[PDB]
Amino acid sequence: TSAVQQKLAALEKSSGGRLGVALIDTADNTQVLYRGDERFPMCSTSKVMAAAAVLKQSETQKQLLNQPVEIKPADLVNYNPIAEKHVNGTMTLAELSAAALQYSDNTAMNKLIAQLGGPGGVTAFARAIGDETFRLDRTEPTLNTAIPGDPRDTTTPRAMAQTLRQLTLGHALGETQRAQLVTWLKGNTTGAASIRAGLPTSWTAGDKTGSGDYGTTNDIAVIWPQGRAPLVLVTYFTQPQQNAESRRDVLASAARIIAEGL
Ligand SMILES: O=C1c2ccccc2C(=O)N1CCc1nnn[nH]1
Repeated sequence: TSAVQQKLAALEKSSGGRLGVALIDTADNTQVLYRGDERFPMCSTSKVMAAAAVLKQSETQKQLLNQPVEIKPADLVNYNPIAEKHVNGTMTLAELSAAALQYSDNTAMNKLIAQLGGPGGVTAFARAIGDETFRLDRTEPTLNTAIPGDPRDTTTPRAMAQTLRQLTLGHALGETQRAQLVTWLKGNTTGAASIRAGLPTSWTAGDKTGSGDYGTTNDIAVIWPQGRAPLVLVTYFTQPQQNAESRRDVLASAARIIAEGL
């Protein structure tokens, strides 16, 4: 047990919930894990895997991101800030990917999942890039039920950090596609209160947040510290009661502990 792990344990104890953290520092490829091999509900952090899977498809179909997808009134789910503007029309796969990643649009995610042949198609892509832990079982919104002990729609912090590293900094995607994913993540609108709130302001980052029942509050980030090689950081958090409040501040606190420990 490390000093950073003990600080994370104290944060967890004061939070009332269960915290999972995985850091990869690409300066030396070392890792800091806290409950790194425990499963957590991914919620909208799973949108990264779906968008990446569509990017991979686009490597053999140059025009795929320009392909239209019909948005019908019946398609709208519980959080559709972009898709609601386009009902009875179409959005391209690029537009859907940007909406899913940067606005956390749940209808957009469902269209990505459908383009991959269902939740299992997203899982298949995870396996193809070496992630043997990730599982997507359901569509939006039920993938956010986040029931304690339920393996559906879960991963571990260790696995998600590795995957995010391979996707954004490694060679899981072609260069153009990797750059597009990074561009999308860096343009996220939802992240200022989560991991990035705990980082020095001079640093830059891209991230994808998630939230669900059981006060589940998540964030996954690729981070460029000032004068340092990039980091990948996953912070997952979930609580014992179904109607628990979101705790983005806990993710910010975890990130600050990690940053102060470098
Ligand atoms: O922001 C929400 C939200 C609020 C209330 C109920 C359900 C949802 C919901 O699904 N999303 C989008 C998903 C999300 N992304 N980052 N945190 N939550």
